[PDB]
Amino acid sequence: ADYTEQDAMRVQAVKTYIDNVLQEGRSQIKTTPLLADGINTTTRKPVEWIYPDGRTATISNFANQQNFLRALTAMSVVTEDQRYQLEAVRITRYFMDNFIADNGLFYWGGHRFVNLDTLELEGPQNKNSVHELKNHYPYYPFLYHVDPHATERYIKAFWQAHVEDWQSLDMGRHGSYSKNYDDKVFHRPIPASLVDQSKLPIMPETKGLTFINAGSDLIYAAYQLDWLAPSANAQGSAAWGQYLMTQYKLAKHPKTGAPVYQFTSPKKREWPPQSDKDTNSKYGDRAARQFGPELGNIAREGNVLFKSNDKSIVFNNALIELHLAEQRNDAAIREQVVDALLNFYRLAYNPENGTIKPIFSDGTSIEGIPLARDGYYGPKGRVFNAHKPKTEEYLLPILRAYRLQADPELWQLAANMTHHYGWGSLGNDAKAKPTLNMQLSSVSPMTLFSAIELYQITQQPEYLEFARAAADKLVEKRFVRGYFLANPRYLNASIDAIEPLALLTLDATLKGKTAQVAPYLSGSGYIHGEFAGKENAYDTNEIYKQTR
Amino acid sequence: HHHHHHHSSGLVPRGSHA
Ligand SMILES: [Mn+2]
Repeated sequence: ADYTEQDAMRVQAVKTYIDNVLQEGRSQIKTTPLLADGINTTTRKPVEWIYPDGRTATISNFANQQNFLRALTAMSVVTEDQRYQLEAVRITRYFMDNFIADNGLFYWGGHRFVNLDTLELEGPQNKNSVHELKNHYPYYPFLYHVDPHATERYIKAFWQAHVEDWQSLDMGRHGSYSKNYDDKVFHRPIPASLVDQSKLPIMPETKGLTFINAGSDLIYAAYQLDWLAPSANAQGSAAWGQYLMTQYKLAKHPKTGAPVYQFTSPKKREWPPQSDKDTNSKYGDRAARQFGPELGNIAREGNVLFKSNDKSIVFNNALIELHLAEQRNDAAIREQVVDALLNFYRLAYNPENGTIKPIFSDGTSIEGIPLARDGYYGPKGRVFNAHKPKTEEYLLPILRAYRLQADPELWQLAANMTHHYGWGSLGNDAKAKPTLNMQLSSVSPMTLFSAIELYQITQQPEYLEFARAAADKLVEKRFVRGYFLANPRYLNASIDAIEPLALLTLDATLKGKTAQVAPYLSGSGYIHGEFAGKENAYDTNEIYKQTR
Repeated sequence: HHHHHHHSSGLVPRGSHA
């Protein structure tokens, strides 16, 4: 590309943000390489967890900063200036030198973080100081670069602490910092599948702890161990990643091929529940409780594709599986992803308006129907409407899949989605020259990642014109008081914002370096515990949605 | 634990939620 002052000014927004984070996100009380998770944009101070007793702790949670690591390494790629990547190394090396448990687990995640001012460990949730991830997708290749031994031990410790049962693959969410490390964790032999295909859509009963928003990080980690580490150190890891990934595929709906959210249901192990609102899985499968009376055998938890279950399948885990297919040059991973996306959208997508219907994996829709009773999926009277996400999240996997396997039905779905997002016309196939909307005013980071994929696909410079105009609007709307904010009324900025990565990926593409930047994988973080007066609280709301 | 909670999809209250 012929580069312009406007392109440079977007890189300078990102450089300003980085400078702000590295300054304002450092404690004045005790200065170390650690970073704050978030910055108050009025005071310029790092954000705080407030405990019920009123004590405050400044938050440093390395699980919520992986996207900032990716922006630092991206900035060194696009600028050819090594100082950004070197500062990412400095932060990372200090964290890994100091804040790993004896068993190899990091002190980070949903229920653990480091006090930025005192360097003490913090447990936002009383009596639950545990290791918790949930579609976090850490920046493994860079962590491996900084400290390969600690990164190998981490992945082995993550599997060892969260896999409760090596035959059912029940996965606990709350990993113990007292669990013993086992260097030979992946040397266990691969067991048979529990999935009996002639019984689907009914699935095997175990503890039912096989949700894809637990399985996906485990699969990702095992495959990155295989990819990154020597043979001997990584023995067994790709096989165990493959087994776990395959269990989801084996449990797909036997008539529609639609993907599922999990591959086992919870046994009814205790009785009685206190009421319909008591949704502990020990009372049995929650979908069968809430929907079973009207819907029958389809009503089991893995077959529910609404209430954001579809997002974890067709967005988060789809991006991971596509990334692994491409990394490993693995056509079987690829065809299975493509088949899953196609079979989901044939049942759920409405091409007249671009919406996604709330469905079960056999195609039964509950669109518009008030829930008949309370339960895990909502109170009685809740209504699920067909949804069209605010931004092009669901588009990105369809474009990445197309770039790997040119299926014309993926192309038709992407053209229809972009049409309803206001992009204009991609045209009838990937050889068309598109007619794109250069005044599109609702833009997001997903606009830029998607436009870049379509440029890599089609080589049509129109997509770069479109992305440049969108990126200028993105900076104009979200770069506010020196940080990136989803709404200019918000008080507190998270340093895990993805606008910087999206902006730098576009800059890389203008400089012919796209392949060199960390790919966006949809990982994100949160902290959950008791916040001031509120028992069941997330930083997402208690901090990052506060208004100035 | 000791305050029991789920980890369902859609539970963490992102700004993207309707
Ligand atoms: Mn938890």
